[PDB]
Amino acid sequence: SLPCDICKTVVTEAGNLLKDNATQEEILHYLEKTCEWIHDSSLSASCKEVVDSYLPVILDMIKGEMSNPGEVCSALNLCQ
Amino acid sequence: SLPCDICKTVVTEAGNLLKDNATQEEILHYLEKTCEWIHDSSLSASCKEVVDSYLPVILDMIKGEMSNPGEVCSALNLCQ
Amino acid sequence: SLPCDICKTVVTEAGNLLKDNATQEEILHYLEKTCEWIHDSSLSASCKEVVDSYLPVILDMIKGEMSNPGEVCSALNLCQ
Amino acid sequence: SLPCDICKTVVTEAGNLLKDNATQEEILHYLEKTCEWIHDSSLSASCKEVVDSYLPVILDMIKGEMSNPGEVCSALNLCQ
Repeated sequence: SLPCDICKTVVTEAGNLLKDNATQEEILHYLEKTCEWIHDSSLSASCKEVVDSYLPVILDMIKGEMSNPGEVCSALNLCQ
Repeated sequence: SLPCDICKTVVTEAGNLLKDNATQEEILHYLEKTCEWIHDSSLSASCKEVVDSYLPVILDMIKGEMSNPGEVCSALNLCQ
Repeated sequence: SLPCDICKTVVTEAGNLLKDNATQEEILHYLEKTCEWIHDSSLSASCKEVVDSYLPVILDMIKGEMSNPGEVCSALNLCQ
Repeated sequence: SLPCDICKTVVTEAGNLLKDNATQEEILHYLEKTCEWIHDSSLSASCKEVVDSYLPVILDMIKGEMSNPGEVCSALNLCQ
């Protein structure tokens, strides 16, 4: 069905952007820069450690949730 | 930037949703059913007359949108 | 849980915006002006009759559904 | 006009969502639990210390990028 096939396609491209290693690093380097919004050299360092450590895990979580589009658009009742 | 293909694709596939002659019938029948929520036999007819006449005009006007990404995807976060 | 708490809050606050009578006329004048897009003195008059009669009903129906966020976010299944 | 009035309304209420002190704590408690997605008493604690400290900073930019929808919706081609 067309609203299911489009939703599946959109979800597929969201997967393709999150797998893009340049996009993976853009968010990483962005949240690294976010840490510098507080001058604290110890907290900005600890922030960079947390960001660098958790974001690849979080991206893996979203990639694992963006896989199998049929199960995503179904949980949107856009599919059967 | 690459996410501009997303803005292009989402708009393009949504365009194919409105351009789908079958989807044009799906949206019509829901707004037709909306007319029957009032028992007035004169108003239910007049609503169907307005819906059958105006909705294709509304779809075509909105079809006039989403046609060219240059005036919609331009100057936002996904292409600039 | 947060995905439920956000959904409930968004639907509840958007509902109260739709209950704010200023929002009703904002939408109303668009559909009233929409009636002038077909040069039909009987249908453009009838269009306002359909718009002025059905839009307050439809807004009240949607306002009536957004009054209970529990049944709306359940229609997103995010609270289960 | 509705494409401008929608952006003005959405940005204003989206701002009001982040301004809600219940939403302010809910985002923390989700990200606090997010730190527990890595079973580490040393790193998850350092994450919780970072989360409680930086989340108010993140809200400030987004609130600041919502303290006037008219100047943002205009630079998105949505108003003028």
